[PDB]
Amino acid sequence: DFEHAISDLEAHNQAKIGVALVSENGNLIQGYRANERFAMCSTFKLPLAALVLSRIDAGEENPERKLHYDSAFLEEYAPAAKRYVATGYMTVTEAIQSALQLSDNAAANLLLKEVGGPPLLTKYFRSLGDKVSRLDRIEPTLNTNTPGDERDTTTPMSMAQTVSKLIFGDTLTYKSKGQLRRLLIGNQTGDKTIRAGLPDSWVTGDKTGSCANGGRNDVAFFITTAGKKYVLSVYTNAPELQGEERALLIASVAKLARQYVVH
Ligand SMILES: *C(=O)[C@](NC(=O)[C@H](C(=O)O)c1ccc(O)cc1)(OC)[C@@H]1N=C(C(=O)O)C(=C)CO1
Ligand code: NA
Repeated sequence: DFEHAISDLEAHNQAKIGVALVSENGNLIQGYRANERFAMCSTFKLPLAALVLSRIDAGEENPERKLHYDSAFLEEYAPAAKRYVATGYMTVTEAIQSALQLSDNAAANLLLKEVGGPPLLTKYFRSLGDKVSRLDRIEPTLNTNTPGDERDTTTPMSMAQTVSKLIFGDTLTYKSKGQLRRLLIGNQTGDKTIRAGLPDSWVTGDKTGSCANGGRNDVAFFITTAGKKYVLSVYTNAPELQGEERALLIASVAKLARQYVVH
């Protein structure tokens, strides 16, 4: 049974694991600590991108608008922004790509600025019927992952449901939805996490994150060979494991959850 299997992973690895597998319409299929709070860390970038795209859908933003910045805007982890800084800008489109596929923190901060900041991301979550997820800080302080702290948190179920809405629901235009899906499929940081626990024949897109205090997270959508559509969130705090082992833990959790998909 699922509860036993995750419980053992937790004991053997000295780790805290939260999981939610939801259907295309957002119903919970299987979960473990599904309603408990975990820090989003980079996983917030997925709904951040969707907010930007929905502003584009509304004619409130242009995908080729230039977002200007200088060296003082850079962060420790900003590999695309470090590349473009001499030109003085990244387009909205380049920023969306970079934030999602490379987890670039300067790109993410540019997009937070464009959308009106953490409160307006929080308002977006509420507009989607997510009454739990919230953003309070920007990069890189949003990743502190202090025990008990509610700032910059979600729950496995709330994020899974939110992502199911963005990817499979009709909040976004067909155009924007397709762009978001394809960017996530092409994520460069998720090859050893949830996707590693799923059959290679399934279509998979995802957004990963790492936090202080050993946080390591992934949320993925997938489409099986039978065309059935799911979202899986996996949020972990495993301070006693090494880096690659945190990834293997997530992939092991995905391989367990996968058994609750029909086919
Ligand atoms: C998002 O999770 C990620 N990390 C951070 O924003 C944060 C920081 O830049 O201080 C951080 C970095 C390294 C850590 O070990 C812990 C926290 O965004 C840059 C980044 N995202 C990843 C991802 O797969 O998406 C990473 C592997 C590294 O964390
Ligand atoms: Na795979």
